[PDB]
Amino acid sequence: GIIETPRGAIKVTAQPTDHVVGEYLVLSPQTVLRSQKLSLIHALAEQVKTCTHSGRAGRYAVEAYDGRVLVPSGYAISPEDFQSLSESATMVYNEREFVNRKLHHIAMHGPALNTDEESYELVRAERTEHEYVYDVDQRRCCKKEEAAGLVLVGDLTNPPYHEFAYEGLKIRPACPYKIAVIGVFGVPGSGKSAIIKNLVTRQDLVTSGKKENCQEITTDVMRQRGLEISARTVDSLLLNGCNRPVDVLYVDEAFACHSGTLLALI
Amino acid sequence: DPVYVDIDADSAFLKALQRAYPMFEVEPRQVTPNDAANARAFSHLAIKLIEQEIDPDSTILDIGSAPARRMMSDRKYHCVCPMRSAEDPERLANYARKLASAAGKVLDRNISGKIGDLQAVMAVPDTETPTFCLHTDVSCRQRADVAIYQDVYAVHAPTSLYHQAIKGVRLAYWVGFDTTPFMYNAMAGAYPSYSTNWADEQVLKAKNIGLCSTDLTEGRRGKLSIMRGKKLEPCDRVLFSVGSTLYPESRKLLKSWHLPSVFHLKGKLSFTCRCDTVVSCEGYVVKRITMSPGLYGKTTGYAVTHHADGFLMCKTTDTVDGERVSFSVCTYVPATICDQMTGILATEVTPEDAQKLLVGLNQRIVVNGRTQRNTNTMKNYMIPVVAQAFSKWAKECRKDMEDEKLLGVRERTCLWAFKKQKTHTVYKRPDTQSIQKVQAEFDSFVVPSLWSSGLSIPLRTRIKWLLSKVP
Amino acid sequence: DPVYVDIDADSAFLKALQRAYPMFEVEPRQVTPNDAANARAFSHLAIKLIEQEIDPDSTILDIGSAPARRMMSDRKYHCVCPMRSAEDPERLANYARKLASAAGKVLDRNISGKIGDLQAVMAVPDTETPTFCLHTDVSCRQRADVAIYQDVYAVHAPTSLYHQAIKGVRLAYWVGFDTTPFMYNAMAGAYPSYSTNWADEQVLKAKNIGLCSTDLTEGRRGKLSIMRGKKLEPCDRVLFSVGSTLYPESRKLLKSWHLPSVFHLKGKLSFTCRCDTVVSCEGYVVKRITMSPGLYGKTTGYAVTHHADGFLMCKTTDTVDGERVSFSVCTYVPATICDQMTGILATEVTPEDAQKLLVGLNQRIVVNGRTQRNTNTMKNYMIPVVAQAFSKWAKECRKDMEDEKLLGVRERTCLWAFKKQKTHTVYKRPDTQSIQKVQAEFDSFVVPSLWSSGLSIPLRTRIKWLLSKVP
Amino acid sequence: DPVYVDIDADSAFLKALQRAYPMFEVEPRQVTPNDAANARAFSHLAIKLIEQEIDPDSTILDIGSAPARRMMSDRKYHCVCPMRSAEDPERLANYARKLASAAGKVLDRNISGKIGDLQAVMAVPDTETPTFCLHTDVSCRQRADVAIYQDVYAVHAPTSLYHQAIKGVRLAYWVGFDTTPFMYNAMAGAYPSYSTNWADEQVLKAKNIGLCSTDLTEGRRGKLSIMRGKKLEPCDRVLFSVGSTLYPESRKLLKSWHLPSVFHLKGKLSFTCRCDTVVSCEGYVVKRITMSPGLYGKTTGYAVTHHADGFLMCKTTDTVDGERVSFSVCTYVPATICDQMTGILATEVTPEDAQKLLVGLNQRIVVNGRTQRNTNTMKNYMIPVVAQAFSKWAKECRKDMEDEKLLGVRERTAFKKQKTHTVYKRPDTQSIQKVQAEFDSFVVPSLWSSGLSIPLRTRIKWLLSKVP
Ligand SMILES: Nc1nc2c(ncn2[C@@H]2O[C@H](COP(=O)(O)OP(=O)(O)OP(=O)(O)O)[C@@H](O)[C@H]2O)c(=O)[nH]1
Ligand SMILES: Nc1nc2c(ncn2[C@@H]2O[C@H](COP(=O)(O)OP(=O)(O)OP(=O)(O)O)[C@@H](O)[C@H]2O)c(=O)[nH]1
Ligand SMILES: Nc1nc2c(ncn2[C@@H]2O[C@H](COP(=O)(O)OP(=O)(O)OP(=O)(O)O)[C@@H](O)[C@H]2O)c(=O)[nH]1
Ligand SMILES: Nc1ncnc2c1ncn2[C@@H]1O[C@H](COP(=O)(O)OP(=O)(O)OP(=O)(O)O)[C@@H](O)[C@H]1O
Ligand SMILES: Nc1ncnc2c1ncn2[C@@H]1O[C@H](COP(=O)(O)OP(=O)(O)OP(=O)(O)O)[C@@H](O)[C@H]1O
Ligand SMILES: Nc1ncnc2c1ncn2[C@@H]1O[C@H](COP(=O)(O)OP(=O)(O)OP(=O)(O)O)[C@@H](O)[C@H]1O
Ligand SMILES: [Zn+2]
Ligand SMILES: [Zn+2]
Ligand SMILES: [Zn+2]
Repeated sequence: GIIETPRGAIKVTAQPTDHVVGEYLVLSPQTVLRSQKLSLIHALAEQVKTCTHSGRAGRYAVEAYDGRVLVPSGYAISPEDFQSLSESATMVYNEREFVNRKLHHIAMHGPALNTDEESYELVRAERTEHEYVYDVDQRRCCKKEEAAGLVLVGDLTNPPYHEFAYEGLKIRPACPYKIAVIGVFGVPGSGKSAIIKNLVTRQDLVTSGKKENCQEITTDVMRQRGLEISARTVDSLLLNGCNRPVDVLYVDEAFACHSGTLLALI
Repeated sequence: DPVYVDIDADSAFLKALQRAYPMFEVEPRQVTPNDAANARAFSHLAIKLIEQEIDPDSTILDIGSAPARRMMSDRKYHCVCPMRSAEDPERLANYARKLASAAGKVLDRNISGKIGDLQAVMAVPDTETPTFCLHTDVSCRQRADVAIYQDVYAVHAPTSLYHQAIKGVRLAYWVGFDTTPFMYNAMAGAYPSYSTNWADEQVLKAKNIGLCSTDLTEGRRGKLSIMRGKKLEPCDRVLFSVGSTLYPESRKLLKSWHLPSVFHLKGKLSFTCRCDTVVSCEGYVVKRITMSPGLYGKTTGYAVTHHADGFLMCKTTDTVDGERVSFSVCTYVPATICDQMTGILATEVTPEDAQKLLVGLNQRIVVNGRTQRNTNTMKNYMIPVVAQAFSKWAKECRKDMEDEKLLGVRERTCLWAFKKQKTHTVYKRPDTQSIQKVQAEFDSFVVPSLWSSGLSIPLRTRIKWLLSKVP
Repeated sequence: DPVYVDIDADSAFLKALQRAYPMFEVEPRQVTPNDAANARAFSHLAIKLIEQEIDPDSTILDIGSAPARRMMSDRKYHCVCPMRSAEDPERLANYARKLASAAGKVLDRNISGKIGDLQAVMAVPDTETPTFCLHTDVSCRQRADVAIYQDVYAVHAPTSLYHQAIKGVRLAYWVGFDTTPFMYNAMAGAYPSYSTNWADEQVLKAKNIGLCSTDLTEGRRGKLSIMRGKKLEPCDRVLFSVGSTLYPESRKLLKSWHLPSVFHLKGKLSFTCRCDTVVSCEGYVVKRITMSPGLYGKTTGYAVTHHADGFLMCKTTDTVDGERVSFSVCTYVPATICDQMTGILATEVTPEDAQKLLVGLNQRIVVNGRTQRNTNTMKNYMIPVVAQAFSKWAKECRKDMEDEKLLGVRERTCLWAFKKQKTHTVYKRPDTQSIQKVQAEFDSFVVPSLWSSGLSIPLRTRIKWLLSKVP
Repeated sequence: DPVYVDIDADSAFLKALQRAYPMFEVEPRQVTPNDAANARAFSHLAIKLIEQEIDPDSTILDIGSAPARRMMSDRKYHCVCPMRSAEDPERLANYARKLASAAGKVLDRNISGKIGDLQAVMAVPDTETPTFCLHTDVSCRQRADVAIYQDVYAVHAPTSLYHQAIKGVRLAYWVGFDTTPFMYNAMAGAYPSYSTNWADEQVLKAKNIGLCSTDLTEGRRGKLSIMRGKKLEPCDRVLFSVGSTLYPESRKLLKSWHLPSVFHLKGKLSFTCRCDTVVSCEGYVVKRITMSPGLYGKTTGYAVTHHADGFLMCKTTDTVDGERVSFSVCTYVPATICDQMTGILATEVTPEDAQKLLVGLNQRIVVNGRTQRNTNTMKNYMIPVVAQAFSKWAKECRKDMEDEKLLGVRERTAFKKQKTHTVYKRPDTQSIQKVQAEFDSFVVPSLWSSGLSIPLRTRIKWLLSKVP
């Protein structure tokens, strides 16, 4: 629909009743290009393009692949934050069906012989020791709904991590939080580790870095000084719901993660 | 509301069924690999169409029908079941067994009435019952208003219709094959869409027709017979073969159902009749006849048939029991093939060239991802005979273009006689009609006879024992 | 405002209907696979247009109509219907059954008046009522304003119109087929757009026309002839086939409806009247006639027809019952084919060459510097006859250029004999008019004809019983 | 202020119609599949132009008009409606029905006055009224200022104009077909832009013209004839066909409307008149004539026509009833086609070669897929005649250059006349003819008699009996 720009800053209203996830609008790449108002993210529209066809039948048969662009809506934010927020949400949406097509493509046609696709087999719909398993009738990932036909298993079929992020957009924040974002530079493990190790506060939670990085600080603080600091991880903190707000936040190694993801995390 | 038929999901006959019945929706559901599946699908849909246009709470006369088919219907049926056939006992026993097994499990289907009706008839063969009788068409004495025929070729159409109209019937229906090939006095023919072949009694030992059989021989230059012969003409006996089932028929009764548009029935009472065709699909037709009391209008004695597909009739040469003879064969051709052949029949073509071009137009290779399949439009075994017909037709049309006659005169001279040309092929293009001369005035229908009980005591005991249980 | 037609959603005839009726919006829905679907859509739209044009609260007369079609309408209709056809008893029974089935369901229409009207007529047949009567067109005694003839071919146009005029009728309408072919004295013809074929009775045994039937012969040199022929001219008997239904017709009554522009009706009273054409679509026309008392102006006795499509009439050689003869046929050609055919007709072209280009031109055309499919294709079974006609026309136009003659003179050889050149085809290009001489003065209308009833006791009893069903 | 015309929205006639009327804007709207849509659009626009030009305070006379279409008009009209045709009773009945139906609703166009005036004429069919009249153009005794003729070909022009002048008429208009083809004395012709064809009675049984009908049963030798004709010359009777309607005409009355620039009318009073052409579009012209008392200047007796598109006249050979004859025909050619054939006609060309070139130029031309020639510029049934004319014209032009002669002298042996078979008038060319410019015949065709019947009077009065 319409997009209003109050005095430089850009905010988007979600009045269209089309497909929307959480508080993010979904629209075709062609719509973005044909609008001078959305000229700030035209580069992403070109990139998401070259990935939109309407299938094919015959010797070389494929299925229609449609991509979409995700933008935040409803909140008055700076134009710069609009660019980064769209990139993070759009990438996750395009990632999920890329795997979904790959599993669906193997089912209808024959798996390649000189490849690794033999790790995916066709399994009876009754014997389903797999806790989550991919079905073909509805081309989603489902636990137990009596998938008719003959069910597929595979390596990534066991943990559906691609499917574990589609619902994450429902609770994804849109408004950036205003706070003095300071940072420590230089090769890590000199004082920045020691900031959260020897002089960390009571209410801070070590959730940053890889799961190993989350646990090392917890073992480091307890063995050296103590202070009973627990350990969550970035993946669990971002996906699962949050709790009582942290007093002071000491996230480390967040520059590996994307900026838009950090904006929603804070 | 969806109608389910026993057809394979990839059959090409499904498209033809939908265009013939645009008021329904058809979904395939196969449960048995019957050899005549296409012939039964059409019959199933025909009955559904008729019941949709018949006024409810009106009794219906069903002539020569198996009573096990009209059991679950909510209408009122009166079945006329003579016992002059070799498969009647199985139908009667099956009807009794299914009736007994259905008692007490169906709420409202008049099961109790049917049980009582069957027992009453078995006690007295001559009794009349609303839902069952053992008389014939001219012997039943039950009044109604609608009569239905289904695949009946053993009655005389004018005589049978008159007896129905006396009792007060004002509507009738007929379902069956097409009578047109028999009006042209053919020797053999085929219906390729339903896998049906028919032939004459005297050509059952041919070599290259649909229904025949022969054996190997070396050939001798001498053999004597007591029958001079010297004349090969069609007879009254014809054999039918639908799928893997044999049916003997007669030409006289088959031609009696090629009714004109308007005809009069004159006797003790007078009636005026009409005839229309409502459904036609590659050989099967459905006819509707209306009857009124009185005597109105005028008659012309003509019958009209409309061709949606090509109709061919040509002369072929074959060896019957080692002797070379010639007769005529008829068949049907799809419309798409006929339209694409218009270009090359402007010149003279040899039979070999016609056969090769027909094969190319017929067969295509279809690939679905990695699977390969061969698709055909019409049956391949009829191509050689069809290719011959086109070659002869293209030659006869050219000769008419050089020997041009004057306008409005007849050439008749050394002697006052006119020469008659030879004809070897009759070809009817799509969207073309054919007209025949038939009879329209019927006077005599008196066929008195005596009724005899067509039943046996061993059969009567078996039915009674089967219909013996506390429900 | 939308109008529904029983036509397939992918047919090519929908474009033609939209062009002929620009004041409506037509969209298709199919419920029946009728063989004459195109011929009924035109009639349905014609009645809708006529009703809109005329004002309400005006009494309308129907000449030989089915009362069941006008049951649900707002206009005041007076149905005149004698008992002279085999379909009349069926139509009356349908009208009574349908009328009694909606006694307490429809309140807007005058249902009660119609039921009482039918009963009063059934008592005594000599009663004139506002809705129903059992007289002819010259025996009814009901005064109205508008008369409608729908598909009426069995009356004399001058005599019928005069009897309507003396009762105070100012406007009339006619819906039917074009009568232009019958003024050219053709032997056979066709209307490809409506699947209609007609032929003379003397050539019903032809081989290569739309309505014929023959058999296979080997050839008999010399035949007996009790009587002598040498004459082959059209007779008064003509047979029509509209898809699948047969209709006999007469030439004299067919040609009486090709009225001139202005003519006078002078008898006991005098009137002056005109004739105009409002709608024309590939064979179907709608005519409007307005009468006025008194004598005015002068008459010229000329009739004009405007051709929006090509009209052809050629002479062909065929074989009728084994004997070679020649006669003339006529047909219609689409305008698009004619325009694209102009380039090569400047030279001499053989019939074989013309046939090949017609087949190719039937798939692709050029429009506005671009390319598309024809979408206005012609039937394939008439291409051979059309191709031959074009060749003769091209040859004849080249002999006139080589025989240049002086201006203002007419060579004559006391008697003066002049030669007549040969013509074998007549071709009327689009946007060209035909003019002919007809009669424009009629005075002899004296027909002292009595009247008699045509009903019977058995039919009267049935109608009373059907109307006895009060619920 | 847009004007709506009853034609198709994709017709090629829109471009020509808009160019002829640049003071309006034309908008299409189709409600009827009439076969003469082009002919009615021009007449509708012509009346609109005339109405706004004249003073809205004067009185207008109509000659042989239909009063039904003059109802919703803000001007003052005096309709002269005699009873001399089979169409008049229908028009009069329609006028009465419309007047009664629209009574009491539109009380702005003086409906009550018209209703009362019509009733008065019915009672006494000899009175002169401001709105209605029952005499002819000569017998009418009403004084006005402007007279309008619309599609009138049955009145002698000098006689009618003089009778209007003595009643104080100073301006006149005429709308109709072009009379140029009848000055060349042709046998048949056509107006392809309006679907109109005309022919003479002696060639009604031709084979290859626009209005004919022949037979097929033939092929014999020898037809005895009593009279020795040997003559084919045009006669008075001429038949017209517009769409699917037939109109008989006469040559003498058609040629009387080809007036010169200046002419004098002499009699009891004297006047000087001038004729001018305002609008011309492919066959229809609009002429304006002014009258002034007295005698002034001198006349020359010449008529001038300006050609915006090609005009062609040739000689053709055909068979009439089976006998081969020869006569002349005429037609019109679009300007674009004429320009593009300039280079081809430089040499001698075979008729069949010219036909192929014309077909390609007409329906097989493309530039960018936007405009082209609308893939149909000239109707296809007149190409064979046109191709024959160009071939003969080119051949005769080459012979002129091979017979070069001296300047200012002529040779007599007593001189030879060459043969001409084609007259071709290219665009931007004028033609001049000699006509009469002095008229003094004061004929008095005064035999007055009414043509109203008693039954017709009863019907008209009865329709007005009820005020609704
Ligand atoms: N020529 C001919 N064809 C028949 C006759 N009866 C049935 N048919 C056709 O044969 C086709 C297949 O027969 P079925 O439907 O199997 O017959 P059924 O009623 O199931 O019982 P059976 O005759 O014992 O097989 C039917 O569709 C009919 O069109 C007959 O009496 N004569
Ligand atoms: N030559 C001729 N054509 C007719 C006549 N009556 C109807 N037709 C045309 O043939 C077509 C056949 O009409 P149907 O589809 O059968 O419908 P119907 O006329 O209401 O009912 P029927 O009595 O069966 O004809 C009509 O649409 C007419 O255009 C007739 O009497 N003579
Ligand atoms: N040659 C000739 N053309 C006429 C005449 N009257 C009208 N026309 C032309 O015919 C064309 C078509 O109009 P018509 O179809 O006759 O209908 P109308 O003019 O609206 O009204 P009507 O005269 O009642 O038919 C008009 O544009 C006129 O230019 C006439 O008397 N003679
Ligand atoms: N006159 C009749 N009236 C009513 N039903 C009949 C009559 N004749 C036969 N039938 C029934 O129709 C069916 C045909 O019986 P038919 O004697 O023809 O058997 P058939 O010997 O196999 O010959 P066909 O193959 O031609 O049917 C039987 O079921 C029979 O009950
Ligand atoms: N003189 C008439 N006046 C009114 N209606 C008539 C007249 N003659 C016939 N009809 C009606 O024409 C309708 C059908 O035409 P007709 O009576 O000629 O039947 P037909 O013998 O089949 O000939 P056709 O093929 O021309 O219809 C009948 O319903 C009849 O009522
Ligand atoms: N002298 C006249 N004055 C006024 N109107 C006239 C005169 N003569 C004819 N008209 C009118 O011109 C119209 C054309 O009718 P006309 O007299 O020419 O006979 P027509 O044969 O019907 O037409 P036309 O001869 O032009 O083809 C009529 O309405 C007529 O009233
Ligand atoms: Zn019975
Ligand atoms: Zn009546
Ligand atoms: Zn006057």
